[PDB]
Amino acid sequence: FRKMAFPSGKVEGCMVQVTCGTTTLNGLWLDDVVYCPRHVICTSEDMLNPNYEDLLIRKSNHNFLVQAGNVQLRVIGHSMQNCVLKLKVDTANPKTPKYKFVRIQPGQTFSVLACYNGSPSGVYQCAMRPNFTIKGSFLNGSCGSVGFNIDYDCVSFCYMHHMELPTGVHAGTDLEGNFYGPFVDRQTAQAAGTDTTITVNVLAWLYAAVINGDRWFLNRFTTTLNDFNLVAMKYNYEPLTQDHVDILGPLSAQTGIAVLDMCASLKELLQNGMNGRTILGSALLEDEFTPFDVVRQCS
Amino acid sequence: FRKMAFPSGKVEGCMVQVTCGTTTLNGLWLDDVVYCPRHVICTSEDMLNPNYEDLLIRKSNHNFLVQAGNVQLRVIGHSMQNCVLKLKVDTANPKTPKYKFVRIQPGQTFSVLACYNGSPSGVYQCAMRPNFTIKGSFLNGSCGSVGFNIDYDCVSFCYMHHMELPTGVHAGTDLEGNFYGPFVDRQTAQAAGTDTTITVNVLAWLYAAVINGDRWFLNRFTTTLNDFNLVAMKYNYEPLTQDHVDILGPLSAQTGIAVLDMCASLKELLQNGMNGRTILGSALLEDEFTPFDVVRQCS
Ligand SMILES: *[C@@H](O)[C@H](C[C@@H]1CCNC1=O)NC(=O)[C@H](CC(C)C)NC(=O)O[C@H]1CC[C@H](CCC)CC1
Ligand SMILES: *[C@@H](O)[C@H](C[C@@H]1CCNC1=O)NC(=O)[C@H](CC(C)C)NC(=O)O[C@H]1CC[C@H](CCC)CC1
Repeated sequence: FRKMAFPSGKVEGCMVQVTCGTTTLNGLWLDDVVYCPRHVICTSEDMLNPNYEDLLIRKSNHNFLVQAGNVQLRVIGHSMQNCVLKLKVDTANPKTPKYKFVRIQPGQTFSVLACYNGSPSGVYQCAMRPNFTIKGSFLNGSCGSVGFNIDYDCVSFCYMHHMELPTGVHAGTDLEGNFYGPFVDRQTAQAAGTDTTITVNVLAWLYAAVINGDRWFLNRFTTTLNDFNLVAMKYNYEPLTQDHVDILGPLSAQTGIAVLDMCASLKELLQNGMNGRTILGSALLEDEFTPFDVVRQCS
Repeated sequence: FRKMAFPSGKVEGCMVQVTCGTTTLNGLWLDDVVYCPRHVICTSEDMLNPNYEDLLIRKSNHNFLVQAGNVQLRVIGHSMQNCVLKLKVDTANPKTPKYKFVRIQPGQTFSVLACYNGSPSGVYQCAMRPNFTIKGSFLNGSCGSVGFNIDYDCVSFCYMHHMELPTGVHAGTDLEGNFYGPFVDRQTAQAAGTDTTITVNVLAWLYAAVINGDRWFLNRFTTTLNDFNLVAMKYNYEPLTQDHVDILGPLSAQTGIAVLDMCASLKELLQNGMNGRTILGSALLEDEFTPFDVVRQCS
């Protein structure tokens, strides 16, 4: 049982390079539109307190250099939507996959295709944390890299990368340019607030551990939803709801372990730690696998 | 800092479905050859003790059904090379990337494109362990999935998946069909022997931790190569050689931390554990990042 990303080929064919002045970052080319972070128009001496409307007024279509491999694309229109720029180009991407834009919920996962200069470097799996940050791996030049899910043949884009927070975690927008969380695109230290653990995902992962033979943490206790949550609150775990219980139903069925029994085991793990033991090769409780992720990987 | 796989698009275009009888698994289609595990010719009542030469003699070209999406490929020749079958087909793969076959060394990493029925399901990063197993995520139907590295435009294929061992780890071949390690393709419980920790990779990861602000494990001690190795041997760590020291040179330079100083810190971690603390979000010492991986991800 592994942290697995979606195959990235459909997205690789959409990445381009966008340059305004000496600033370069990544854009996403779908149909005849290229989407990228609006701070591509900033110089280094703009990023502390940018007035994006005023900065963009000085820019014309020909100030945006868009490159797909050896080919320069011709920009024929531009507009700003929230924190993203949309550059209309004279060529529809022949590699455009079936796609949609979605705004994902906290607790859900997605794959990131980290890119530099329009070129894919690697792919990994992330969760949108309750506090609307992600724990990525991003360097200068990585903005405009995107997060996505694949649903059959269809790519659902849910994230575009914009910035780092003081804790080393990351923040960005949906593909309409609206940040996840309270963040703004300027070069200041910003607060994400308490991060809470995604309880339903921890339980999914404990189920995955059982499926994979690792079963030492199970016990002879059970609990109630209200009583577990008294312990969840204590550890900054999200409260568990009945909807979560029913989402875990299939995993509970495949293992024959009642959800509230697994909850009792989680309580003991939370209160007693792992006593140097491990679960699926980890000495920490993992919360970046959804139930759907766990079902996907054990089928 | 994240476990990151290579972008998988160039490999996605090479995966096909291979069916012999009711057995189906994955094949790799490059030029006019499809490569797949030879046990595609086995029935369930063959896999305990297969005589592959005798089984293959009963098979003709038209007994191999090869499907790339909606398209059936026509098999015009077949031969067995070690534990792989080579099916010559009447169509060269138009998506064949620049590629080569390499036999990778223990301690090196590669990306796995896990596939079922010829269709990519997900991508993750693995290491070839010292004992020539890998810790993958593979289900029935996953054989013929491949591991690879990408070097510029060129895909280096290094692994094809064949089996599970009793410890839940995995074993397979290079693309010439030669197993890594002592394993054979038959459905028996087989021994991998003691797994040792890839010391140079643990040090690379400790350097990555320093680069990423996490520095509590550093100390005021140093050591010698011989004296550390006395402690490496104890914990089933690979001995550190001067070649490893020089491989770590660049990371040592970027951090200004002498390799033998980092070794002294590792010794303390090995002898004292992590006292409930964490390193790059892990409560265990990670050994599946090479120095090159760490350089790649911090650039
Ligand atoms: C992409 O352009 C880039 C991505 C980050 C660079 C370092 N890692 C990243 O994730 N974004 C920025 O540089 C961004 C530009 C803004 C105008 C949107 N600025 C940014 O992330 O500034 C951060 C740097 C770290 C700092 C930490 C304080 C302790 C907070 C501001
Ligand atoms: C692909 O065909 C498949 C992959 C494995 C299935 C389960 N997980 C895998 O990695 N290979 C096999 O089924 C393989 C066929 C052989 C003829 C090569 N057999 C196999 O892996 O048998 C294993 C199953 C587990 C068992 C554990 C003993 C405690 C040892 C034999």
